[PDB]
Amino acid sequence: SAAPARPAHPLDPLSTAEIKAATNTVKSYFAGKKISFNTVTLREPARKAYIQWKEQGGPLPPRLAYYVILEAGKPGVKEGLVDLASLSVIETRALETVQPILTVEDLCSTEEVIRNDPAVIEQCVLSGIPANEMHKVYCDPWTIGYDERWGTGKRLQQALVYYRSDEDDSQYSHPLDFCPIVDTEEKKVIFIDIPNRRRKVSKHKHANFYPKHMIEKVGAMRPEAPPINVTQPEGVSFKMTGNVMEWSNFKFHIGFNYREGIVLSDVSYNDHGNVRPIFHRISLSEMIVPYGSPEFPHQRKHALDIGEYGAGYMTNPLSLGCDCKGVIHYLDAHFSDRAGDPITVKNAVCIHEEDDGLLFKHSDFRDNFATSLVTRATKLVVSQIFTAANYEYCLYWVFMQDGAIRLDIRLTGILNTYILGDDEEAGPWGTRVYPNVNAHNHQHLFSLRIDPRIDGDGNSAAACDAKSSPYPLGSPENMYGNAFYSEKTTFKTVKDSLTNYESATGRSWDIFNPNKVNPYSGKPPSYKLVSTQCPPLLAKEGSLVAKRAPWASHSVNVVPYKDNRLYPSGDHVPQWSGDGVRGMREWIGDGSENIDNTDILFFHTFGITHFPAPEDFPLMPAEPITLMLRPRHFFTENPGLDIQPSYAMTTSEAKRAV
Amino acid sequence: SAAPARPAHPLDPLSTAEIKAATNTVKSYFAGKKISFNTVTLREPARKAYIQWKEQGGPLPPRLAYYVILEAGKPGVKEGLVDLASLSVIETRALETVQPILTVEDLCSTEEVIRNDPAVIEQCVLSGIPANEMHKVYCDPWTIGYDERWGTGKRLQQALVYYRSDEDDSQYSHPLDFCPIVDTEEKKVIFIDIPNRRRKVSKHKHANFYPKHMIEKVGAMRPEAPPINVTQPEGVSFKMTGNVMEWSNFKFHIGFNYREGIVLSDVSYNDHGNVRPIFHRISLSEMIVPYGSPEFPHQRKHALDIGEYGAGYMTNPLSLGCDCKGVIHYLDAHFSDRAGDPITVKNAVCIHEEDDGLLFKHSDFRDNFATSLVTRATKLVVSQIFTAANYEYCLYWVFMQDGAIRLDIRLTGILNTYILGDDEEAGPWGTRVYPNVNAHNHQHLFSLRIDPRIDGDGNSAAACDAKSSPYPLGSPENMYGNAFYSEKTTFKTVKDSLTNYESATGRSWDIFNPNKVNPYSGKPPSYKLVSTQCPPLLAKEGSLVAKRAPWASHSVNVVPYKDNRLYPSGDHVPQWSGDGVRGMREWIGDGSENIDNTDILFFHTFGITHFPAPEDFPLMPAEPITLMLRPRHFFTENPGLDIQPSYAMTTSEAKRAV
Ligand SMILES: [Cu+2]
Ligand SMILES: [Cu+2]
Repeated sequence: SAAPARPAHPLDPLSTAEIKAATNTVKSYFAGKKISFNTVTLREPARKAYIQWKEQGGPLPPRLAYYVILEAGKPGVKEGLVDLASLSVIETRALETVQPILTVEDLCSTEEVIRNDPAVIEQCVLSGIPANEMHKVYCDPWTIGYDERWGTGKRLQQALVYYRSDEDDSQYSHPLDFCPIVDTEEKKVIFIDIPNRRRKVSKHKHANFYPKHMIEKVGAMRPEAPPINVTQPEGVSFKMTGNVMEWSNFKFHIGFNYREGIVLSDVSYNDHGNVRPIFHRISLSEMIVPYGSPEFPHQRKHALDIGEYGAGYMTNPLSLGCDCKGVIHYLDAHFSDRAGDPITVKNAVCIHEEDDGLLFKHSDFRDNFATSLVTRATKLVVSQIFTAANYEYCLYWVFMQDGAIRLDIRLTGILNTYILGDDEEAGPWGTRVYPNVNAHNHQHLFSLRIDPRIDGDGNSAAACDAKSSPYPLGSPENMYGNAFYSEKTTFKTVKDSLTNYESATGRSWDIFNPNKVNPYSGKPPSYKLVSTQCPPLLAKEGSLVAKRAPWASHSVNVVPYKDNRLYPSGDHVPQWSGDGVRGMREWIGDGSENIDNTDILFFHTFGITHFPAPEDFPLMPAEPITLMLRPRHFFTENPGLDIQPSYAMTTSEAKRAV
Repeated sequence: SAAPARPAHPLDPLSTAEIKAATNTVKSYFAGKKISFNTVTLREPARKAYIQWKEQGGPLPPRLAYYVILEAGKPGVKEGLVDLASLSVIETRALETVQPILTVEDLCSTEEVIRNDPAVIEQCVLSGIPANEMHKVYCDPWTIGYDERWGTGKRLQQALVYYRSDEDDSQYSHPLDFCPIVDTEEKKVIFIDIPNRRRKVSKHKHANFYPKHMIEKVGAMRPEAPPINVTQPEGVSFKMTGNVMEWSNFKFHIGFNYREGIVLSDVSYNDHGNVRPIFHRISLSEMIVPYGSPEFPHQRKHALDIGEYGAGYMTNPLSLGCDCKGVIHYLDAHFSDRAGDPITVKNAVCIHEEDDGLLFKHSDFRDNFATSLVTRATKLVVSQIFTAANYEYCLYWVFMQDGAIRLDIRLTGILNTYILGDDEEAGPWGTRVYPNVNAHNHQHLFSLRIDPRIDGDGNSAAACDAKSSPYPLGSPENMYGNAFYSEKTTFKTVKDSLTNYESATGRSWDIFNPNKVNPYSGKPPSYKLVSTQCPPLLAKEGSLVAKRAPWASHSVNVVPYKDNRLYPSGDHVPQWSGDGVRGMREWIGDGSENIDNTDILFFHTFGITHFPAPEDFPLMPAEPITLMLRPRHFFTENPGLDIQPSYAMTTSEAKRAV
């Protein structure tokens, strides 16, 4: 658009018209050059500018698009900003020594390259696939991640190769032994990693999971179960105005981008007319999935899924009534493809409300529980599912009627697999999940990025450790040895914040406003992070994994806010060695900057360590991960008590029923 | 009675006729004595006798009732066994130095005692309540728990006293400062603990939570939300035959008793015709809720809710339609009252199946996720809710279609509160949640009791710790420093098993059959305990809490099986000092007995540490606790793949749809 209609809300994602305006603007600025588009996305307003606009009648922030382009024959990328109202490029630079995120188009192009490459064909034949069956060879073409033979000097993928006997097979039972290295932009194989011990393609049957396969494998499918139907005959209780949600006193903006997927902003709670801010922004900002086999070339498997592929780019169009059950409001996602044209993923986000059991209950034993009050809970769910080659990550942002917010994740999909010889032991680094199939050990780690405003600006964070009293059993201070308390360590400088979950203290963390006080308890209003799926990073200090994901070696990292501190392994993740002051390493600095009562960013590392078993193959049952942020000392009483009970009978009423 | 009709199944709880036959048998044996009934319950068959009967065409185990009685003018209790087929006492003994669980009748009787006691009246008056308002004074009459002034020589309750301005008030905003001590059997106050600092009754309004109260307090209730309706128009997929459940290949017996509440037995999975045992029995066997204020008499707050009141005794009659939503199968519970007559709690257990989101999913990026399979999960839920004076514990046993079993607990109800002076500081041992109300710190700890038979008899247990390779970064064995593995420590003797959850290793525990092997992975079939809500016991070694709950000081305790090893703080819990070799302390012994490849009992300590906040008051929002037991190396592939997908499109089908 010329200029584009500006959005309803400054945090709305770029419309398809805005995306096209941005790419036309960039094409014109680079006229006479052959360029392609890697990223065209909203450059969100500065936090100050946004808050000022929202709450102080301030300036309208300009509507800006951030782009990343490649140019034929030039190394690295160029990036910059387009001002949409004037259709001009206002910032631009060349970054010749980085590589960018891999788009779906980029994942889709590698198969034709390797199928037609003579050296790859030769390895296929050595592996036992005839030269004329190349259409049966497939690959998951990961970023090379990091290989010290090339650095960032070419843009590279590593084709993890597999074989299908029929196109409807699940290929993951038949990995091949070798790994071609592909120059993404030149479209050619530059190298093939070949193991010292060769293992030829498995001769077993594929391990398949569609109904036609299972009928052959186990005799029959189970009959259809009788349905469980879920209806909202009088509609839903939430209200959307564009991307702005209001539900059970919560209000917030639902955003979305190519990289983070869902981005929740401007989150507040309406406390009987007093609208109290909670978070300025919350999202997942990066991931790392480090594998645990030391043998070459498997050190290159440590995918930073968000930075290297994108939870937006990889997001699934969710299916009419299957992925999301019940009455659903959907949002579409819009990106640019390599030619500069907008592409849409329909039904990328689903939004709906679901039963969530009991909110609270109490009954009196005195009349045999006749005196009783029970109130049911409803939750609001904002969700997407993304597919990073083999993996499926189901992400659910959950708002609850006690004022808590939960992130739930379910891992499913398929294990990454490598070939195993008939006599080869997989342990200790993997598991034989099927004949000739080694599924290597790995971790899934996530970096949750919280930009808080607990009851307003000026916040701090703290570790909370349960501790026995230091006074011994038998002392006047602790006669019976039962005394215990919560030790709160307020983080003063960045260094103080660098903390891990500790089972020995049941560690939680507070994000609080030290400028306010709860009139009952005397404590600051807070949201408490309750999170126990917090694995140590197993890779060693100084390892490639530890270097490329500096955020992952602590459960909690707290840094001063600054604009554009979104991505903790840096802006351009693929093929960075992990050497340099960028991302979280930059933001931590020398550890000395103040983080007490200021504008802060709280980054939480959480996830699981996965030791594969046969139950996970050929397709894996959902594995749950959760964390919760809970109001503590935020309210002066339970915020849900004005919700009509499902059943309520008082002591006097019970006497009147006789 | 009598001889009563035998049950459908040896593990069925005693019917009302069996309870009556038992009490008539005992009344007759003790003819001419004045006795009352504390417990009349099934004495479950020995494990060997049961398995032999079930699987080896063995002897029918005799139908037995375990009883506990008091006799007027005699200290402690008598207990024994009645053989129901012959209406006779076959075992009997006098235990003069123990006290037994408190029943609902026992709770209910105390208020009349303290309201009419001249010394209590006097303290109420000194506290600001006129002598003629005693009908407004209430108490939660806990067991004394343990007080070294009386031991077990009298049966004693401590009346935690509160004031209500109107019968419909929630009394917990108005605790009084003193604690009467009552002889349960003599029905008299024998002492009153009076604090050095007196604190008169609060003059504030009660902190109330029924709708008529909230309308006064916040102006109005929220309007009724539009409904979410759940129906199963073609019925449910599970099938009950008496107490025996079959659902999604699982089969098990649903039992129930006065103490543990729900007991799940004889749990097996049907693996395409091969019916494989998993557990012989699983239940919650004890609890402890230790409070963290060292000031006298608050050391006496550390309720062992299961052993001292009972999760069956205290269980709520459920909804119908409110506590449990949807299509429900209910079981009733039956007990004996003090006169020997059966009592019934209707709808004590609810059984139903609910949607549980996605079971699994995978799509191929190659055709933009057109090639896709999605299967929804159903869970089966077996639940109860019990109320122990102020607390509500909602217990959900959940069976899942990937073969996992979960226990989910939600804590709600009301904080236990003590009085706080106008100028008194509650911290560090509690929180001021309302004016003049101190809610003390406490933990809620639970002992899950698992009697396993993973794929048959002969089991072991182990800790599994994730560990970096011992070889350093840069070595030939760990060049890039990423290698990691699961270290499995098999417990050989009892002492080896005494282990805590460790965040540093993401500790899980395996219960496995070392006599079998998975044909793919080479590992033993196992169920893995995945449990991270595992607080350390904060009370010190040698404390009254640590002594009375020996199980609580480790996350995991594994001991040899023997008959009647149910209750880890002993058979008769109230007023035990914690000195002596009984319960878990007895079963552990000197630590040296074998627990490798034998019949074992695996006791798991889990729960939360609760630092109250005003969000919890006057009624508390549900707080979740969970643990899971997952099949690992049990199956040779994902067990749910024969369940019909909600959506499935193969690659060939996608291409044919154009
Ligand atoms: Cu995994
Ligand atoms: Cu509690």
